[PDB]
Amino acid sequence: ETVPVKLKPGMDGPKVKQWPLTEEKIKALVEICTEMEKEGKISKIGPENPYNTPVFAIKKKDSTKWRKLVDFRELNKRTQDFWEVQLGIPHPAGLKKKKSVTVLDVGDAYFSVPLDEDFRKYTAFTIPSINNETPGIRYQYNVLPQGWKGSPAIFQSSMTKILEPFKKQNPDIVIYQYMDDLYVGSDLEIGQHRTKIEELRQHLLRWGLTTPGYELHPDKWTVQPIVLPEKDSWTVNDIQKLVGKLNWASQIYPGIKVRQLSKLLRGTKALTEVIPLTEEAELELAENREILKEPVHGVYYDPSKDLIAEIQKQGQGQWTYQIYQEPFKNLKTGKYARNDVKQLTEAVQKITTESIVIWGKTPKFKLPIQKETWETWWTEYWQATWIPEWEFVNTPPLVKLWY
Amino acid sequence: PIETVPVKLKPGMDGPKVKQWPLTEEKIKALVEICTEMEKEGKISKIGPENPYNTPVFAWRKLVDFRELNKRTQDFWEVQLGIPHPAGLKKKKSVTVLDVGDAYFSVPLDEDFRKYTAFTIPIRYQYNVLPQGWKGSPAIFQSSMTKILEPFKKQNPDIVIYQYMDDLYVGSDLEIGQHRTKIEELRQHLLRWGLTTPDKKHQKEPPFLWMGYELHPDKWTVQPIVLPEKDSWTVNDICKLVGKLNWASQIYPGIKVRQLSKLLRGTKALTEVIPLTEEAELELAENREILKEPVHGVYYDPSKDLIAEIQKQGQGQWTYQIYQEPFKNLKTGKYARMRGAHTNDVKQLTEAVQKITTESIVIWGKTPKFKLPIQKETWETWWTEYWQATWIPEWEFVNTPPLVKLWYQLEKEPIVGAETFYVDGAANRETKLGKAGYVTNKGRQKVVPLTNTTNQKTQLQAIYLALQDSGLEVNIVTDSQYALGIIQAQPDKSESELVNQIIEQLIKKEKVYLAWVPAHKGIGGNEQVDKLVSAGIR
RNA sequence: UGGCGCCCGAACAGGGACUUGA
Ligand SMILES: CCCCCCCCO[C@@H]1O[C@H](CO)[C@@H](O)[C@H](O)[C@H]1O
Ligand SMILES: [Mg+2]
Repeated sequence: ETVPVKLKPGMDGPKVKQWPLTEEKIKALVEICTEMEKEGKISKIGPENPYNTPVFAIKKKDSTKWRKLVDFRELNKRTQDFWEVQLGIPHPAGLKKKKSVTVLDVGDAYFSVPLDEDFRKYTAFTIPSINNETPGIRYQYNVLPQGWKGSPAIFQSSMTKILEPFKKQNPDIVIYQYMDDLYVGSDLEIGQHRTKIEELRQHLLRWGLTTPGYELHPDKWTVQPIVLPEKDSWTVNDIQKLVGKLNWASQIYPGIKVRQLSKLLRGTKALTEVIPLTEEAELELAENREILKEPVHGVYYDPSKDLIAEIQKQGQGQWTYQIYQEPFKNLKTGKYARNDVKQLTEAVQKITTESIVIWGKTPKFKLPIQKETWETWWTEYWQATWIPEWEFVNTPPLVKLWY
Repeated sequence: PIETVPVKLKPGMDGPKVKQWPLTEEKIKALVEICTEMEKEGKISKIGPENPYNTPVFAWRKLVDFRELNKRTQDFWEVQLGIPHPAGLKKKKSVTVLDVGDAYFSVPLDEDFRKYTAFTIPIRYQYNVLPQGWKGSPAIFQSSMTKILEPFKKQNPDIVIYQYMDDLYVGSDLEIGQHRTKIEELRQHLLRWGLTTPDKKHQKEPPFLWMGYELHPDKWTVQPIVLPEKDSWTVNDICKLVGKLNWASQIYPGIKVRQLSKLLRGTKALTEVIPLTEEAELELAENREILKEPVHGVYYDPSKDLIAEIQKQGQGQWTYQIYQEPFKNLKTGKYARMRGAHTNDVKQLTEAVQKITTESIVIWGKTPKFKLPIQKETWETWWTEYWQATWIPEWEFVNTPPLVKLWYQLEKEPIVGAETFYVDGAANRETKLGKAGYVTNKGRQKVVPLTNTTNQKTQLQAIYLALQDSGLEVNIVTDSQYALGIIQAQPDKSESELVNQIIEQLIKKEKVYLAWVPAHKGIGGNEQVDKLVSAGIR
């Protein structure tokens, strides 16, 4: 039998409007949805279904075939209770300590489990049409949809049975699926890790489960600490830029002081005037430098609170990001190095993958991009089977001074 | 024989009970005759005792009102929020338009939901078909007609059918005779489901006066836009004019609407005569000259490539033409939106490009090739030096006079041998007056009293004062993140006169370095200028 | 009486930058 699913009390299913899609994406969606309907995975619905979740088409990594990407973010929010409390998937704290972490895709196995009859209504999506020529094609899921956070919650009972022989045969390999992927971490040589991943793929194929950003190395992940300029000659402009940077950083590191550095900017001086740092000023600068290299002390992950990711466009293809739950409490600060939209999409996907590997939870992204440009072009470079919750903000001019 | 859509009331709710409107003497006879006619047609049935509901009906036709029932019924998901654009229609050799007589009345209504549509007159009738004006009638009719057309659409891939509210746009690349045969086949198929359509000598020929457009066999346009040539202009007249020439802007190029819309700022009465500004009069004359000659659009050709060319016409105004062959453009348009209080030409061009991209994807499902009046070097500089993830798709430079460029750039490092200006501004919230001033490493000072000003305005005034009082090269040090961000955005035009003065003075300056220092940290000259402008405010 | 496109106005919420007082 199916697993009954109920939305949060007093809350109604998603009614998110479908973003316009291109002709090729619409054709790909039409063909794949016709195939799915023939296979019974989805069914056509009438107008009596007020719920809708936007559906996009993407091309997965190293693949030319199109893939459907239903944006179940609203449905995920509305099933939060169900899929987090009563069928939650524990996150292994040792996945981030593994030399290699490969990311398999196992969402095709969800289509073997029927969806709750009373919940299929909310898993409703529309394929748009060009120029509103014809009404959008409305579909509805008859099986556990990909991208819904309750699909892994319902399928984990089967997944544990599938993986039990594998895990017993080698208990040193950490497996963890978040929504549709299967993060497999091990401390083996990349050749041996690939061999064991092939063995796991054969194991999944034996148990019916199918499987085709992909290989991760959380062992070689380091934070991007704040670095002060290292100059032999200091100008008034340089010293006051340093003082501003340290004053901002003091909101993060209580031990940062600017007293002796600010004591150098005593009078009204030219920005190009060269000021030789005093003994006290040099010592305090050294102390600030030593305080800054180490990570902040007292910042701990709170599973109750949502993760927030801020990204700054540093220019020249370089991006800096910070992951935090409270302001000035960065859990992780890093840098992404390579088209601004493509680079931002790649940065967002990498940051989300790191967040999944570390805390098993995607963050909320404050994207330094105009909202229309992102909603227009993000699907042109997206390759993940999941979609993180994002908002669009205007990066302060002085916050781009993370490097 | 059309399969009905299962509909139900909202959870924990029952059909409305609304008394009849005040009409029982004159329109009563017409309503009774209409009800009897519908009952004979079978679309209306009589149920008196077992239908404890009612709706407010008021007529001649019978415009039954379902305002209460609309909010008592489970919501639907309408998809045709917009309307098809003629530019998006495919150029078909032969086109026929079929109107569906009695569109809703041919679609039955759910048996369980029939009672809730009680129809009582001073008798108790109930709808057997989709009621007019009901919230669920449009979606249900659209779904039923899609289901009906699916067997025909699949069996006739060549025939393209666009369904509007009650109109069938049937296009085919077949010869006139074959197209007529297919149209008769479609009419018979619809009649098999009870949807009656006109015959050969009942069909409407082109042009098709549809939704403000004039659809011709091989071109499209709008109905003639006869603007009112009057002397006085009320806010109602200005709104009507703006709407009329906004409709024309999609085909007529060069249409400007900024001064006319600006005339609608602060207006309260719908009849207040407006003193049409000289700029507004000139813009209206330009629009009249544009509208003097007819302009027609062409239909979409998927075999050709979709080109979009944008032109800058000043005052933050952009016009674009989307075409596939030169001098024959599918549709035109304008982008005059001012996103944010401050902007420059490059950001506005990026916003216009994004708007055109979304518009084209909506109409044609594909982004167009962009022909922009901006040099590749200018765009490279902007988007490399800009803090946003701005990006425009494949575009080509067009050497038109009004080229898009950046009128000034801020130095990345302090200017050697220039003068440093430490600018600050303090505003008294209570009195609303403040001060702005500057101090210089050379030893100069100046404080200019302000009035009816805020802290941000005082900071901007201080920066403007420093720019005025400095040579061609100036280092300006400010403690205001607000002004720093505004200036670093490199705006070209602004909604604030002070910011426009700052912009023009920056354009005058050959080199301008703008530094930021935290306030109240005792940083050299910042504290001095704060003490200067803090006497009357702090 | 309802939807769509545009414009004005208001209240909400939040995402930020500042002034003063306690
Ligand atoms: C684009 C999808 C709909 C196109 C067909 C619209 C119906 C045809 O247009 C019709 O033209 C007539 C005069 O010719 C007018 O009297 C009607 O009001 C109008 O509906
Ligand atoms: Mg100040």
